[PDB]
Amino acid sequence: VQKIGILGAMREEITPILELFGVDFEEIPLGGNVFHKGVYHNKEIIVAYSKIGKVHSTLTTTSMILAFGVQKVLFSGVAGSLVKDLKINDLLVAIQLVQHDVDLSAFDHPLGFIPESAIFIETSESLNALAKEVANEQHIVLKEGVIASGDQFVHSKERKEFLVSEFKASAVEMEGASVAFVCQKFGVPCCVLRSISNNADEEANMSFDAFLEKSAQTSAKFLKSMVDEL
Amino acid sequence: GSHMVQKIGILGAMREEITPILELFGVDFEEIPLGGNVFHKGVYHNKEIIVAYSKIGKVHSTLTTTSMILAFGVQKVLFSGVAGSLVKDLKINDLLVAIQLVQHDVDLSAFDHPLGFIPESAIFIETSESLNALAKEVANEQHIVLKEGVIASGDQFVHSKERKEFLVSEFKASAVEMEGASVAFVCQKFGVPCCVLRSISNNADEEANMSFDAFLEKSAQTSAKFLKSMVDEL
Ligand SMILES: CSC[C@H]1O[C@@H](n2cnc3c(N)ncnc32)[C@H](O)[C@@H]1O
Ligand SMILES: CSC[C@H]1O[C@@H](n2cnc3c(N)ncnc32)[C@H](O)[C@@H]1O
Repeated sequence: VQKIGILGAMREEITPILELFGVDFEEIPLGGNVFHKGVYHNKEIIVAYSKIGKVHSTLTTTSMILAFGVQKVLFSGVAGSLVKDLKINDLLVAIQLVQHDVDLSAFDHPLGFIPESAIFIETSESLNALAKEVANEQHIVLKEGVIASGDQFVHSKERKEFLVSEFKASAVEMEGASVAFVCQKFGVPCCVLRSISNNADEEANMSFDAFLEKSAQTSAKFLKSMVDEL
Repeated sequence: GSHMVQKIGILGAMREEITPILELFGVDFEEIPLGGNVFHKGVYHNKEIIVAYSKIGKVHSTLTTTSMILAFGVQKVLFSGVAGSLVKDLKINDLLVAIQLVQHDVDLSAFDHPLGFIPESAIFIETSESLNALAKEVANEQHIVLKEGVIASGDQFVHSKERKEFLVSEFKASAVEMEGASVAFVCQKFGVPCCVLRSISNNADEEANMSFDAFLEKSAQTSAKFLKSMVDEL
């Protein structure tokens, strides 16, 4: 039987996913997270929000894999735009992710890099193609790009520019790279989707609040459409 | 069940921090690969010991600790390795036990959260009072000086006056490193007692890279020797 993990960082990112799938869920508490286990179209789905940031999201991903045996992980949630052509409510699949706050430059390493790892983490080529196929099939605009993930909420042009020049990222968030990383370590196909809710600038906290619902819904509905195709 | 053979997890971040541990215990270890890590499993004084280095940084250490707990059933986690000093009385080679830890690079202040704070969590993470007390007893017994304090963890190697100043100011931390808070965090989430031990290898300032390289093996040995002394009492 197929087992799919479905992740958000915040409760508001998973509420619409629980509603849209519509089925009964069993709540299973583990490691401070609540996993919702259900059956949908023959597939077992396990849904949780990690809580914000890289440690919470690493922990939740690793639990989904080791404790619930998921064979794929789909992540949905909101992000800040780093570049002028990514506008509020746009949807983006991350083709590669980076931990933008990693700095071992004292030992001559480039920013983002840790020994025994890589700067850019890859997501699943087959699931990214599925995302593209579903967006096409539905006439949805789906952007692709690099997402930078770090443990700060980015709200300044100074940091925005650094992210774009250093890592060529298009959007910034606090969980994608860690979720993708954990899945690579365990050989689990991963897809990370984000909807834009802010421009990661002085006004980002206001915009984040005004568009959280609409942006979380946009990302949630697309994830469901992918699962309908798996 | 607490009546079963006890399983202890012992963690470092780099291979050099666990090489002396495997040697000090001196028993046969089976190597088990999982999640990009190698776990070394042995039996020592009628307890099962599971030893691994996570690789550097918060993501690597969160994943490895979650594996030790979930895949290996550890019931206590002890962490040993090296750290940078933030205070004058913590000198190269000195031992520190972390009473609390903080993720010093967490910043959601755009929403007026205090630095280090994440919604639905807390700034400071606690470790095991009983294990910390055993460390203090073991230090006394073995004659070693053992400092107690706050450890700040983040995903940057700190090597500046200005960053050390901020860590002292904001968090009153005594040392800095890249894994402790994430290990203690995962342990607290699963209800597993955790002790974080560090030996100083550098002063977290402009020459920190050179001092780190010079003292990695010696400081890792000091921390490993102390961790073994702890296990010999459990
Ligand atoms: C309340 S902290 C921000 C949350 O939304 C995502 N996010 C949205 N916009 C941004 C931004 N500008 N910088 C960092 N994270 C963001 C993050 O992944 C985190 O879960
Ligand atoms: C090589 S990156 C530094 C490694 O040693 C620890 N460490 C020692 N000194 C420091 C320092 N000054 N800043 C950050 N981490 C340090 C960290 O936990 C990490 O595994």
